[PDB]
Amino acid sequence: TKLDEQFEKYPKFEINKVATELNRIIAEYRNNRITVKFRPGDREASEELAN
Amino acid sequence: MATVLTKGEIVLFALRKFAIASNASLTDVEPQSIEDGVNDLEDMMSEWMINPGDIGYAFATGDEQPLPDDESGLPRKYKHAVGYQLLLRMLSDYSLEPTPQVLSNAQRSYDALMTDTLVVPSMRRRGDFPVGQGNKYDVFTSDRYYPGDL
Repeated sequence: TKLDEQFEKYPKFEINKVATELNRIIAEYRNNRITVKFRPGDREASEELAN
Repeated sequence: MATVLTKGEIVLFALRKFAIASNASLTDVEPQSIEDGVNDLEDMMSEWMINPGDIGYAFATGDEQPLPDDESGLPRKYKHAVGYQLLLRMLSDYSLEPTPQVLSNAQRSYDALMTDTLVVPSMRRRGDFPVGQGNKYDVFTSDRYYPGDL
């Protein structure tokens, strides 16, 4: 507001409290990362193929 | 302004409002009561530069003397307030006391004058008070913490 011919602005404090659970979730994945597997089948040579 | 208030018109108003010199009570008017009234008005206006504050009165430049024909410089919206205050101050010259209705009128006019010169100074922030991260003191503005001075 003007406040006697000035432009003082409202104080806007920021206390970030929504990031803790997000960090917990991200740490959960970075601990156990998981990737592709390529399971074999029922055949004479599928084991070596999967390897 | 509309018709321009002179210093003599204000004292004539005060003299008329208590039936001392007017054409609609009995008769008559005196020349010394005019100089006394104008000097009283000048001293009142000098004093009013403190409590009610300046309202635009035009003082005499250099010594000379006020004179009733000089232009007062006041807006016409103030003449009742000024006249009633002057009448209250100069009643005791003639050994008279005001009636309650006159006091009520004087108070109402004074209140109207007071309403038109308010300020309400609207105190500011201090100077050691932080300004939050929410308004980006680094890039958009500068100087985290309010100036609180100027």
